[PDB]
Amino acid sequence: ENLYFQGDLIVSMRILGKKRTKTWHKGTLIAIQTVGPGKKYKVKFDNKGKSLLSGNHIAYDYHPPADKLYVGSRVVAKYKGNQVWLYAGIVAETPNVKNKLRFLIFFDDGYASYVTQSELYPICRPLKKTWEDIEDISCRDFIEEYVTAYPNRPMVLLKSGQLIKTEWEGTWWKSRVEEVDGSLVRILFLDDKRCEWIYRGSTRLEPMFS
Ligand SMILES: Cc1nnc2n1-c1ccccc1COC2
Repeated sequence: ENLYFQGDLIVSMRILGKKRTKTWHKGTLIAIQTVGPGKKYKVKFDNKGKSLLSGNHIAYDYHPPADKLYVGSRVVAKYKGNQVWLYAGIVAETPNVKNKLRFLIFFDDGYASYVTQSELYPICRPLKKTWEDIEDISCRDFIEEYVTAYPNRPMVLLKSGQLIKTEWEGTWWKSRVEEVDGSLVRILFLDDKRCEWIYRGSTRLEPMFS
């Protein structure tokens, strides 16, 4: 059937849709379709191109209220070289004193960042197990364990200057802790002389792996 209304969604509304590139873009909801128990949402992107999307691949074009964001909530967030995209992830932390009132996001590709409320958008129809549409099995299983074990979160305590081994492309590299920010650590890879922010509970940090 063709619907005009479905839950709080209405045909003609502005919305965000996931493109094939895996980045999210503004568009208009032009149709809602049912096929038995299933629902699909037709989006016309601002470039005139159209996709027929599952409800976990559209997001509201507003910032979620804080009382609607939980650990494990499925969101689209602002993602950082010198460019900014909108990319899907999972809420890992909500605002508290220790994180300076920010949200910790674990993005689907394995990146992590702190963001503000104004950098988040809620996915319209998240899966019951919100991690189940994370493409990479290793990423997906990590999130399942993290979200379900929460608030039990083993983490390594690290200090600036500390020498550790950090994983990259499947092997261990000599690295140094450059700075710490809440549950994230900035690691300098010593051979390459570039940095990455990594979650302190990541098994990419050799002390966590052990
Ligand atoms: C693996 C892994 N180790 N620490 C993290 N992850 C992860 C899994 C899935 C999505 C995002 C991340 C990155 O931040 C959290």
